[PDB]
Amino acid sequence: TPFIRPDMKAFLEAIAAMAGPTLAEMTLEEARASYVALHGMADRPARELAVIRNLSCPGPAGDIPLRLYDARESREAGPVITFYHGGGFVIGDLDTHHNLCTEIAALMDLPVVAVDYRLAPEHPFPAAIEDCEAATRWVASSPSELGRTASGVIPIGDSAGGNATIVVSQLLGAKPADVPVVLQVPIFPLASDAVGSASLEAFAEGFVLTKASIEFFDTAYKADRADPRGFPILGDHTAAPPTIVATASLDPIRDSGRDYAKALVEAGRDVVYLEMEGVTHSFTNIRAAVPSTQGDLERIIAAMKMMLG
Amino acid sequence: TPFIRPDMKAFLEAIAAMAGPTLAEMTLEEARASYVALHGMADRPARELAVIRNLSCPGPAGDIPLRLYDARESREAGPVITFYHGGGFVIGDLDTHHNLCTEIAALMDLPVVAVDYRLAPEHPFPAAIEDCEAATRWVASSPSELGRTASGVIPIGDSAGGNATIVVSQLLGAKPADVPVVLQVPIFPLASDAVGSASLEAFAEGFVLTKASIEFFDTAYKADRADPRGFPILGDHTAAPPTIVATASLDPIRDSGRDYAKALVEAGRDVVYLEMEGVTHSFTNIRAAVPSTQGDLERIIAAMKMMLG
Amino acid sequence: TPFIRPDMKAFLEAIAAMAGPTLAEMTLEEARASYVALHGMADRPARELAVIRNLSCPGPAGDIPLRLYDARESREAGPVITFYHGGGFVIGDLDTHHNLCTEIAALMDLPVVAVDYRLAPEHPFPAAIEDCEAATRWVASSPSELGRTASGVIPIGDSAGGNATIVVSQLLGAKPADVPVVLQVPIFPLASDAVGSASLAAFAEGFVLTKASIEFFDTAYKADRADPRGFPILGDHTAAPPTIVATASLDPIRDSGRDYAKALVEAGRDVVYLEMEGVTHSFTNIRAAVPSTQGDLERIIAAMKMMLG
Amino acid sequence: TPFIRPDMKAFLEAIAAMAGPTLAEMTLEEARASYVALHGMADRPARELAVIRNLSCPGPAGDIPLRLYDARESREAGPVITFYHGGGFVIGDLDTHHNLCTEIAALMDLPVVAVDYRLAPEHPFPAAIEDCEAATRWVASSPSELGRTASGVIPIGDSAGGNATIVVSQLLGAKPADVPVVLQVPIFPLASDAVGSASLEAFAEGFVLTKASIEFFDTAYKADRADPRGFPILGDHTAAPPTIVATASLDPIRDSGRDYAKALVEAGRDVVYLEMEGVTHSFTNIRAAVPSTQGDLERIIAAMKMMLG
Ligand SMILES: CCCCCC(=O)Oc1ccc([N+](=O)[O-])cc1
Ligand SMILES: CCCCCC(=O)Oc1ccc([N+](=O)[O-])cc1
Ligand SMILES: CCCCCC(=O)Oc1ccc([N+](=O)[O-])cc1
Ligand SMILES: CCCCCC(=O)Oc1ccc([N+](=O)[O-])cc1
Ligand SMILES: O=[N+]([O-])c1ccc(O)cc1
Ligand SMILES: O=[N+]([O-])c1ccc(O)cc1
Ligand SMILES: O=[N+]([O-])c1ccc(O)cc1
Ligand SMILES: CCCCCC(=O)O
Ligand SMILES: CCCCCC(=O)O
Ligand SMILES: CCCCCC(=O)O
Ligand SMILES: CCCCCC(=O)O
Ligand SMILES: CCCCCC(=O)O
Ligand code: NA
Repeated sequence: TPFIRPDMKAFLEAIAAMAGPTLAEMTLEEARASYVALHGMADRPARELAVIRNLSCPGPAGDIPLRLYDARESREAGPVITFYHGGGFVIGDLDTHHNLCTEIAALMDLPVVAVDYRLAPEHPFPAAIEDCEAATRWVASSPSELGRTASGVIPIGDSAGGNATIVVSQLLGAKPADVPVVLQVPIFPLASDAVGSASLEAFAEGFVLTKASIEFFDTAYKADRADPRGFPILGDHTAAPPTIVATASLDPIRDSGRDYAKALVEAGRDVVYLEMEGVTHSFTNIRAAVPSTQGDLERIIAAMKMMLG
Repeated sequence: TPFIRPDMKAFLEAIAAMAGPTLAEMTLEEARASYVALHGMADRPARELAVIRNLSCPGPAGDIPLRLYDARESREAGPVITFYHGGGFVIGDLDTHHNLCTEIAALMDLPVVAVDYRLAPEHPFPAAIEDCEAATRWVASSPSELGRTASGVIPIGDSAGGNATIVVSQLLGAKPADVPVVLQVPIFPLASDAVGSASLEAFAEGFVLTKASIEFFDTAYKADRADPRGFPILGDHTAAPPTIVATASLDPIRDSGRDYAKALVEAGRDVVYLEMEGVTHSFTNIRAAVPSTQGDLERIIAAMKMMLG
Repeated sequence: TPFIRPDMKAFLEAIAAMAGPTLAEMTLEEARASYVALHGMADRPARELAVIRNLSCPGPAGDIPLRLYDARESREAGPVITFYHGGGFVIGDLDTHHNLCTEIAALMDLPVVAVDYRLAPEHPFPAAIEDCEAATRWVASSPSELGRTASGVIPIGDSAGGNATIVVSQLLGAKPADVPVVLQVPIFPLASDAVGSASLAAFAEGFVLTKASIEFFDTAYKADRADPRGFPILGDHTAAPPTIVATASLDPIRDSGRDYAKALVEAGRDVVYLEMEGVTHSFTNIRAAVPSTQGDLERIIAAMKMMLG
Repeated sequence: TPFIRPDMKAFLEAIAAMAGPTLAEMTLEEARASYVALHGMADRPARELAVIRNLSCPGPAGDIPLRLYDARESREAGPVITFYHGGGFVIGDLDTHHNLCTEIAALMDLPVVAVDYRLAPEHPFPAAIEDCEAATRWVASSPSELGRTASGVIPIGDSAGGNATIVVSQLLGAKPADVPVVLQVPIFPLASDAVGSASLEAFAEGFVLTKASIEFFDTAYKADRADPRGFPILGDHTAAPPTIVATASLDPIRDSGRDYAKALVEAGRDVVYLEMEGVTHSFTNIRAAVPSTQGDLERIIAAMKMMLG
């Protein structure tokens, strides 16, 4: 049997005992609220920060809501973290990942701008990507309303947001923003199609993210399987920015993250590959329920500081 | 027209002006002396250290000479770096890599033990591996002659020595020493056979390490292509220790390092892959002639500190 | 302090920073290799020539290897330059001075024959002299193997080779070859014993050639202090051929070359004395690292053309 | 005993057969006239030149007559030769050395300005020197009357004029004129006191210049034996300009020129020493009676061109 940490296993066993409905058995609204409730109980509380401020920027389909997190009211020029939440491009919002954003801002002492991008099925592919790209370009322009100067941007995100991280880095690589992507941090990302992977079959059930849920998100989002904005393993890696790929050993889409890190090495790009042992998908947002996952987040933070120099 | 840093280019132009005999055209003693002279003129001078001491330990063929480097006269238990010099398993000694060892000791603030392993053609494969393994096990046993206690070992080395790094970590993985390998650092290693690789053809001449020298070393050492002690890409990667793989973009054996880091990701192991841009093989020992390579070494140092947490 | 050109000073600072061992502290083959690397890395690249050909002639110990350089594939009878490399009669070979030889051949438009004479300590005094004399007489005989008829010979050489230049001219003056010495060009020669000289004390350290190296060479070669083949200031100067003596103002053996040119004037012989200002011993072979030394060599070339008519 | 060329010997025999009187036996006017007659008969005819023009300049005791020689009516800026005739500071004028001056101007393609300096015993030491210095400074100032621009000056002169050459170079070295002395050419100069020298006794009679005449000149000129303006061997040689010293092997004051060239080498100064074999003092002005002395002058010319670049 696969190795599972004791605190992780207890979390999984409690979820199994609840025996709740699948995403397909719920309404959209019920599914989104269930995710809000999961992270609300499972994650550590928000860090206190000097700045937690709602902003917005123009997008291709209207204003894109943003949330700015900063431990400092006033700071020197530096990189700005641009964050895209997970949820399959169907669920999640600025609140489901709020506490994680405050933690990243507190531990990095950098500003974090989270993106409230358009969700499927109401707005299918490529809506989320268009919004994530637009918001990152806007931050990269050091607009007056941001209140600090960006010398570069750091795309970061979990699951679907790790997909968006890579896609944004590819889009900005092809058509630069006002400053470069200095580092990207895809966290358990979907880079290659998970269908047919060994990890998908091994961890299809019982490891937080299920095969059933992956299928539900895919049907809602309707990403074109040949489009690198849907599956960025298909993109041009030859100028990828410095990268930290974090995966989880029990993740059904673990092998997609392995595939991406291998593609970067094959292209000669600098990459840190961290595969967290004995924890699942979503470990960044269950840090109270599974206290050892705070340590996993902290390893990602230490790698980011090293790769920023 | 691959990218070459200006200071790197100037060094290559001087080597081209020199236009010496090949290694195979020299006597063995001349070939070894020419490597002493190259690193002697090209590398930064030694750091001053509290401790630089010659030791030996028992090996399968007789005593193995060693050299201990430590910035501290007295130090508590901690990891000990075990270093294996490059030179194709044919050339190099404790002096060719002395200055680099003093730099590693100074910048890491950890003890370094360099291994004066037996060389081919006089001692063919697996002599060098036997000696590197034996010395590493000896250091790992916290002998009184060392004057330090090891809580773990950190194998590190450049080119052959990077080959030896991986092989030693595999041998100690299979049959543990008294403490574990807590980190390995293969620097432009030979892991897979370079014959047939795209990098070997692209950088066969004019990039410090030549295809001719690679063939000279191979003929002397006589490693079996099917033996994982000769080509450690063939070994079992499923329990590889935390790894930093450092390569050079102009290295004929660059793709061998790429292959190894890809195999570690494929096996789910934690790895930092750094491919230094615009510099050749041997960048760790040309830090005066090509001043920008000091910064490349400092990037490896920073990755080591991060991976040691 | 003494005048030092800025590019010369930078080279001396680089040598000082390297802080290498003395020749005596190296193995003999490491000492030889350090000199290969010094010239190899500091000198300008070889000129392209129509003819660069290895050959040999008989000598008293066996065959003497030679290298012919000629900008012309075929040429009529004319003077032939016979070149003897520096290195204390201990180090140096055809390759350490190869590029300089191609430059002399190109700029003079005369053939150059360089002599691979036997070295100390393996072959002590007068081995080097026997071989240089024998090769020069052989060239002077217009052998068919050379393919260039000699109407005269031009002995030339740097440091120990400048010693050989003068000794050869004295030996051929006393027992003529088939054609005369029409010009000799001792470049920073050892003519009188440098022990006790003001220049030896003034430039004992930090000026390329060191007092320690002079002593190392003297111990290996074992020249008799009373033998004019060892110290040709002791020889008969009354029929010395037309001479160009070139010295360096920062050379510990500068005063030896001053002594020789003064003895030629005392004897009524025609001599051009050129003391290059602000450069060291070996200036003929560091023409890339210290670009201004190319002009010093060109001044010697101009004096040679004038003295040949 | 000493080597004498056949053409030189016959001229000496003809002088002996004519059996003229000594300078002491003649009247001053007769002595001066015999010198005009000697060079008029013995030297090659004047070259035809575009410019042979009398000039004058201010001096410390009145105006100094000059004669300008130039193959060109109009020329670019360049060095100007400043010539001082021989004659012991007692005899000689602008006409005694006129043909030589036309030859120097024709063969160098440079302007020559000859100085008609004050003569002893009417004007004893240091009169001649004061005028030679003033005229050279005037030329060096590129005065309108000169008709061409001087970028440097070249002092040149035979016997007493070679004395003046060296003294002028020393005085301008200590107190620069408007342009530097770029080259000096003392021709059989009096630099050190000839009294006591081996050459003076060996060639005291029968070699055109006699010990009797040397003494005659000395008594008239009354140079101070301790004054470097009388005997410039006593001056500071450490900044002497590039120098060509020409002597004659049968000259009673040959050793004086040897001494000066040796002093320049001792001081580390660049110098061409040419000792013309088998000819006497005055060889520059007997080029028809002794035809081979034209070739001697032409060697000086060739050295001058080389030393000017
Ligand atoms: C019901 C809670 C599990 C789903 C939430 C989650 O685990 O965040 C994901 C985001 C994107 C993808 N995906 O793109 O497949 C999968 C998972
Ligand atoms: C004189 C050129 C540098 C060659 C020595 C060197 O650069 O260290 C190496 C060690 C091993 C291998 N190899 O295994 O191919 C290549 C290089
Ligand atoms: C490494 C610098 C010393 C290399 C040798 C060299 O500089 O060429 C010489 C040849 C002969 C003598 N000598 O006769 O003493 C000195 C020098
Ligand atoms: C027939 C007269 C002698 C010819 C030589 C001559 O008159 O040229 C000299 C100039 C100066 C000195 N001196 O300074 O001794 C000697 C000789
Ligand atoms: O979801 N759950 O049943 C939970 C909720 C809270 C908790 O502390 C542990 C488990
Ligand atoms: O164990 N816990 O605390 C939990 C458990 C389940 C959950 O959905 C969130 C937190
Ligand atoms: O005065 N002259 O022309 C001469 C003098 C001597 C001589 O042998 C020939 C010619
Ligand atoms: C061009 C080779 C692509 C990657 C091969 C691998 O995944 O091991
Ligand atoms: C194949 C040699 C050129 C380098 C192209 C690459 O980075 O893979
Ligand atoms: C370039 C100077 C001409 C002199 C050529 C010679 O006679 O050797
Ligand atoms: C030529 C006779 C002149 C004598 C000049 C003098 O007494 O100095
Ligand atoms: C450095 C020397 C320049 C001038 C040479 C001389 O004194 O004759
Ligand atoms: Na050789």
